[PDB]
Amino acid sequence: MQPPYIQERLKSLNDIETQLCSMLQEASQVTFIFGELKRGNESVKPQFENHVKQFYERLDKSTTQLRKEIQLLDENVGTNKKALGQDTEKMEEQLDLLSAILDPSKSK
Amino acid sequence: KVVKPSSLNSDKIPYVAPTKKEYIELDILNKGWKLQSLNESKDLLRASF
Repeated sequence: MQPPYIQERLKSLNDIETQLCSMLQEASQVTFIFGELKRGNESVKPQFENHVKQFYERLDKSTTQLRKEIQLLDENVGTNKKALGQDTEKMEEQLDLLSAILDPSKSK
Repeated sequence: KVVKPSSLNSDKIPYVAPTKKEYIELDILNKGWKLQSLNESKDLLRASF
């Protein structure tokens, strides 16, 4: 499996696009609510401020976190290799098989 | 081929005397079509989203 650092990096990226999807959804609801606000019912007027504020705060911190990720790219620089040992490990397992062949009491 | 072209010549006609009659209705009905455009704007944006 990959080293953990890459794991939380990909988790943060996934959070980033989920936040973008949430921003698009909230844009959909604010566009929806503005229609009836133009229609002329004032009951949903208080919800408009909350929706706008949450939309803007969702737009800002997502870009901020993505900026942090791109910054991490800046200092992460400088921080078949398996083949060099690959034959060796193959060697090992083959002899292990011979051991299983060599002992008739373990072939069950 | 239809005709030798000299067709359009400049001419003068006076502007019609204004009143309350037609501008207020023109602008409120423009308000109407733009409220329409807002409605289809919201609908198209909702469908796209």
